[PDB]
Amino acid sequence: SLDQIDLLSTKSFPPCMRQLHKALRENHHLRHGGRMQYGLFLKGIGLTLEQSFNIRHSYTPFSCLKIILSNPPSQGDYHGCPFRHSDPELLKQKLQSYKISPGGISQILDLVKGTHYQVACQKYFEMIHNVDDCGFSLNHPNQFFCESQRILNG
Amino acid sequence: PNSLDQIDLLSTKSFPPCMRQLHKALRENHHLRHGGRMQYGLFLKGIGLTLEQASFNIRHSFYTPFSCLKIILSNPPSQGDYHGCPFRHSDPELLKQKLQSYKISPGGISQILDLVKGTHYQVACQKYFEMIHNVDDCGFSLNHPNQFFCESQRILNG
Ligand code: SF4
Ligand code: SF4
Repeated sequence: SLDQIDLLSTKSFPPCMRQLHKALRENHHLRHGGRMQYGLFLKGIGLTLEQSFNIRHSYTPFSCLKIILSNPPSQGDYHGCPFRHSDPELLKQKLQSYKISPGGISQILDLVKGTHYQVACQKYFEMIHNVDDCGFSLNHPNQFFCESQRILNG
Repeated sequence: PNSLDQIDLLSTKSFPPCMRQLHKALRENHHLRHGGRMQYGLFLKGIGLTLEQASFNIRHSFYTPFSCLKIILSNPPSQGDYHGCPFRHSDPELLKQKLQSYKISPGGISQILDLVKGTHYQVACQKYFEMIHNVDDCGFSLNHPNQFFCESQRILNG
């Protein structure tokens, strides 16, 4: 059942995925663009997404620069990266729904405006995971996943 | 819980030499001893998977995973054991046959060995990473088998 990963997406998914997850639950559907981003991200974590959707243990996953550059999202479309594609004022609100302190939120917000999205994600990661220095140069959402899974089951 | 051979290929692809080695032995002998269960069991947990011995199974997860230094400087392997760092705990003659078995070329085997000679086992392992991914430079400083994992997955990813 798709819902089995609610908490997993909260805790360890990137913003770009966690949104697609939230979306899928709430609209019981996804357009093309967002089926491939979240579907192949799931693949990347050893899990399959199939249609009334379900997940089961088991095609190149999407990179933060494939997401950031190609195919920006129309309305209805819930795919793309929120550091880049989200409008800032709403971005502050999403960061706010995630219980991220204003300090971080500010810092991040500076990075977005610097067009430093991946470093912003990086900052975020530090914040949800409570680490001062994350330790890895981020370029792929599957890397966000395992770099998170490490801290959690650590 | 899928079956273990379900990640038989992933171990060649993305597990370090200490984990790839524990996989073999678990699939081959059907058991592992303590230090090999813990090393291998905890590494997998670090991935978010969970090995179980009902017949061995692994599933998703939805004790602290061992560092390179933990493994290398603590709990050396007895004969009944298949754990620890290979670059550190293997005779180099056997490492040399193990590394051949994994399809690394002479130039790779040569460099790796020199490093082992210098007692630079972790860098001996970066050589392995780069060789397996056909990269000129791994990019990071290695500290954790689990970091080797994620870094590797990231290459195969793109
Ligand atoms: S940065 Fe890369 S990973 Fe972090 S959210 Fe934007 S896309 Fe997903
Ligand atoms: S170096 Fe760290 S990773 Fe490479 S083998 Fe020895 S322990 Fe496993």
